[PDB]
Amino acid sequence: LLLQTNLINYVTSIRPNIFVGRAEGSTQYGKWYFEVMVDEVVPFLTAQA
Amino acid sequence: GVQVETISPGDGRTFPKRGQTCVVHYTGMLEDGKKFDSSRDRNKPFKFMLGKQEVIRGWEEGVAQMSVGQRAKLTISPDYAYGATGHPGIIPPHATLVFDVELLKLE
Amino acid sequence: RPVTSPGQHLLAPEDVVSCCLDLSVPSISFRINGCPVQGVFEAFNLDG
Repeated sequence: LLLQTNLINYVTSIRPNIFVGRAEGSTQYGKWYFEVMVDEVVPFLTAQA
Repeated sequence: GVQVETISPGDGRTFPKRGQTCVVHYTGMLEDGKKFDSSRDRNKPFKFMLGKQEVIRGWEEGVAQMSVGQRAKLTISPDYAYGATGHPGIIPPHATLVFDVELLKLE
Repeated sequence: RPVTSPGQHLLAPEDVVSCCLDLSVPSISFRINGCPVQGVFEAFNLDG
């Protein structure tokens, strides 16, 4: 019933300008692959993971 | 009634023993996902000694299976927890508790 | 939804995650440090 409050971390997304898709008669290839390597992660910079 | 899932592996050798203080950081949630406790919002690690039954059973059995530096998720059955009574105003009766525990150090 | 991989752990430094997209099925699959992630997304929308 009562409204709930908590402190949360801001989250942001980053993408390459790589856009792929499927359509009937489209000129795009159907299978794609990429990798992401993690260099540094602080498990708890704040009270939230 | 304790189920331990690893999140980040520990050293894998050192384990808590009876009569040894465990310094942990935890975040308690009810199984539906509502947070009810966390020692990180207080910026103070939680200390307790194994064997003295100062905490619920699930913590005593659950942390004993953990290693130093390990981050693990504990799913505590209500009967291994506050059970039918339940912490009034905090934890409802017959509630399964989910914890995100990290064994910082043994002292 | 928890998924099973050899040596399960939250993403940590020096980890390499490989994401595969196959629009034919369609399906999305992952590999962590070369080991397959035993779980795939499939049969999702393709309107974009």
